[PDB]
Amino acid sequence: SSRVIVHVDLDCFYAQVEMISNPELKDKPLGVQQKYLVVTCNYEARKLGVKKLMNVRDAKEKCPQLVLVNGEDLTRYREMSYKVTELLEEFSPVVERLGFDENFVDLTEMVEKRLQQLQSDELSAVTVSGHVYNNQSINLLDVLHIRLLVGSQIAAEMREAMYNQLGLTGCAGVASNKLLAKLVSGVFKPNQQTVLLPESCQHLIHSLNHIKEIPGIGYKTAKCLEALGINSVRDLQTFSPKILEKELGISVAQRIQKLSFGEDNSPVILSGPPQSFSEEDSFKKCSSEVEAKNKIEELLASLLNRVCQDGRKPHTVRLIIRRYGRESRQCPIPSHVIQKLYDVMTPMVDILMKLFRNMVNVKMPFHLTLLSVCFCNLK
DNA sequence: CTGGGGTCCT
DNA sequence: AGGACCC
Ligand SMILES: Nc1ccn([C@H]2C[C@H](O)[C@@H](COP(=O)(O)NP(=O)(O)OP(=O)(O)O)O2)c(=O)n1
Ligand SMILES: [Mn+2]
Ligand SMILES: [Mn+2]
Ligand SMILES: [Mn+2]
Repeated sequence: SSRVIVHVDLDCFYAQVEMISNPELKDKPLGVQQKYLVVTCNYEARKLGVKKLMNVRDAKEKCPQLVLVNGEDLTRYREMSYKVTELLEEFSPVVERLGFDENFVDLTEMVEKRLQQLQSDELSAVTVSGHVYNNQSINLLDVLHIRLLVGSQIAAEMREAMYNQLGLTGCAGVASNKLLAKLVSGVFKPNQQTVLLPESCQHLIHSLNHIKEIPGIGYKTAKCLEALGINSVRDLQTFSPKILEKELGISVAQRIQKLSFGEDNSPVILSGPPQSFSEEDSFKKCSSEVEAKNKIEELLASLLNRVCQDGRKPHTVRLIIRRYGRESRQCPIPSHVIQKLYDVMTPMVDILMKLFRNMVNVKMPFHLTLLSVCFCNLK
């Protein structure tokens, strides 16, 4: 029943891409800016006190010589993201993406194949690659330890191929489920890997200082838990199941409590091709609808290129706005438009404008801060 | 001085 | 259509 899972997370991903493009940025402290947000920075900048998701002005205040590069266009990072996923799919076909810079891979089948090839003399020769969490002792007669060590070897080969083939460094964690692999992948950063033997699971889980650090417990759930006197992992572990269900629902309650024990039965799912393609534009003000129409047309031009590139056709379109708290309207895409994928621009513009005005009233003044377009329902 | 994306559930 | 979650 026991699995071997790996989780790979990339070092300062966006910054890493920018440093690959312009090597002049390699040794200077580097931040990647999106409007007023330094969304990540390289490790030289983190030495100087820059943190991820800092304000531009807090960033330059803590580090005035910070070099900033614009990262509002995700094209190059998206390309790199999928190159990493495809490389990992060479190892095992079933690879789960999380965001742009993280992948899970279920190594179980691979581990077993490698050990079936091994003879009894060399089971004694199996060595860890990288760090062992909590420097736990390895017991070579424990088959779980052996399997996780082989998993750590496969993780090292993976990171070495990402570097040799794509020039990318990242951290990996090897553990027995997705949650533990993802928690352990970050223990030694950057560009290192860690493996978690079962006896250390509780240690890893209690090393966290608040429940929001558990993937699956977000802003709102954390708030509700804090209103219940639950702040530590052990608080959640020892809390009443029944009160928890009543407060958050049965699924949320049971899942997050199991998580608080380090238990996670969820499988590694094949992410495959994207389920949707969207673009966003943020701004201080949009009040003229011919302006709004310009913004929109700008968005769609790029999305039409990308949709064409993938070679599938979307069967739904959505328009999203935020007023001076987000709202959307969607509709199907007419079949002749779909088959045309010819001037597909103009019809799509008219459709999206009709949705626009369904949501906002021009006859009245309006203040719009975010305008976004999503193409989903691909086939 | 709070981006620009994604997933699945309800 | 919105909401929760992830990065
Ligand atoms: N809220 C967020 C989180 C991440 N990102 C982008 C920028 C990051 O470089 C990239 C990966 O996210 P991340 O792993 O959380 N941080 P990053 O990889 O930059 O640094 P590490 O701490 O992982 O080395 O996604 C974002 O644009 N908005
Ligand atoms: Mn990440
Ligand atoms: Mn990362
Ligand atoms: Mn969380």
